[PDB]
Amino acid sequence: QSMLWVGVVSIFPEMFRAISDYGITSRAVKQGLLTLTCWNPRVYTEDRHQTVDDRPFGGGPGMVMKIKPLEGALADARQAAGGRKAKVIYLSPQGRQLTQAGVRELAEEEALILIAGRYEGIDERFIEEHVDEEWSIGDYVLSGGELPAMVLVDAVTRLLPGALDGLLDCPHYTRPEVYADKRVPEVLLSGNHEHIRRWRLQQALGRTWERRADLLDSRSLSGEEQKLLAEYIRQRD
Amino acid sequence: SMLWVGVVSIFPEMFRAISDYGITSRAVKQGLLTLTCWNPRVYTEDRHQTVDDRPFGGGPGMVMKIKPLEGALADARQAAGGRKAKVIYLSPQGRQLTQAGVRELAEEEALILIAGRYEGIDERFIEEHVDEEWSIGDYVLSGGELPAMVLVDAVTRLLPGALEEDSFTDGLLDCPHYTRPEVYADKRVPEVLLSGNHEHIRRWRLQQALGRTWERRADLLDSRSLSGEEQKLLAEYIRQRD
Ligand SMILES: NC1CCN(Cc2ccc(CNC(=O)c3csc4nc[nH]c(=O)c34)cc2)CC1
Ligand SMILES: C[S@@+](CC[C@H](N)C(=O)[O-])C[C@H]1O[C@@H](n2cnc3c(N)ncnc32)[C@H](O)[C@@H]1O
Repeated sequence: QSMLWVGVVSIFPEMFRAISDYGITSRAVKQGLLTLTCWNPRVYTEDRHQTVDDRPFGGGPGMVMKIKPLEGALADARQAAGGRKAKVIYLSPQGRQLTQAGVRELAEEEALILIAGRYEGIDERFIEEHVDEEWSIGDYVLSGGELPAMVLVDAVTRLLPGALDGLLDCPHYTRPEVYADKRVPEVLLSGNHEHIRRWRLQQALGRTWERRADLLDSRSLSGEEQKLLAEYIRQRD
Repeated sequence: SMLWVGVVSIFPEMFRAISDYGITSRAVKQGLLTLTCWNPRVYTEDRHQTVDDRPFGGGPGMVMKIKPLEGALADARQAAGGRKAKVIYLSPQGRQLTQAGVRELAEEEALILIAGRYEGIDERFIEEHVDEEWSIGDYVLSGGELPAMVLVDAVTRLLPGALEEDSFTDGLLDCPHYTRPEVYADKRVPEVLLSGNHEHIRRWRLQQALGRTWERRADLLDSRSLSGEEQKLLAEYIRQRD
């Protein structure tokens, strides 16, 4: 069957058409590399207008997603995963910050159940009991976990065999050779494979040093890379 | 509308994820947000051209051409009218998005977002037209559509009438939340939330926020220092945690 099974618990399963119908995620679903399923907590409640949230204990603004509707959707999702070891992830701004290293780790799992919260969040007792890991996509607050869950699925899907450094990328250029007073660097126009590979690596090193030096501190630079970086720095105005 | 957003993307219909659901949908209905899309594929030189061409100097993948991006941008700039529109390219090379950045972006009257695919756009388009480059985090995605939506959602939350004290607001993670029932499967709601006054609840919530930030995101504490009262609440959380 599929290389990676993903079950999403969300009150907006339709939002997930952004990944089921587009790009590498759509391709992986078609190619059978990825199985994507949704589980609306709104169908694991017992009322006419379908409610998932209740007021927070201790007062304050907003509402909190109840334990029962989430436990419903989770149990159903766990059953459909079958004999796969499924890691339960809650998407949250309190979680561990997602990075490419984390993406690689998540890509090694055979099944993921992603919980997309809404409102002020979900009842802490649901988290303590059922959530294996909490993950954040960045230091900003969103209205729900759906876009984060999709960002996670997209990043992980890229790493699946058949779907498709610690440095920023080099600039890219395409047709035409000259466009409104701006011209393409000559090394890409007629240079050799080593001339282009050295220029691209130097531009990548240079751009990382300018904008994301923290990425260089973590990284291990070779003698050749130290020379290309030094050169980029002393040759710019 | 309070905020006008134009998105430049080869997949405008992916944006139904924000135009039809959640707070972004409500803001579009309430007229607080205007959301429009601009497909570069309809701005090619001729209908037989793709948006992308092969990269100069070889290597894997394709690169989005300047000409379609420029047509989509000029058209979006015209529809923005008399609004000062900030041009944003969503990119993993950009400035990392944070709640502080979202607040700054929320003060703009118009935004024009540029979303490219996995192989990137021509540097000359960026140099010439892009006002700001923003990344949503240190991970690699297949395109800028999900990042552009993450940005619109974060900014929309700050619009008056769309929904002030949550995670990264004051440099702290949030406290845990609890709802009905009082006891669920051998687990009970903290007593202070059932029987405490407003000051008891405030100190407990602040203490939980400080302890959770100290446990998971101590970097946030380094930036945002701690007052005397907060140091005492945190010292107490640490010694009583287990
Ligand atoms: N063959 C090369 C491999 C690296 N590529 C760099 C690159 C360019 C664009 C993307 C697509 N990502 C985004 O558009 C994006 C936009 S915002 C964002 N934030 C975090 N991560 C992201 O990937 C993004 C991914 C990688 C260029 C082609
Ligand atoms: C308004 S937020 C709740 C934020 C609140 N400060 C809390 O206690 O987590 C609603 C939901 O969106 C998701 N979410 C918000 N920002 C996120 C982020 N940066 N990363 C991951 N998920 C996020 C979570 O699933 C969260 O339950």
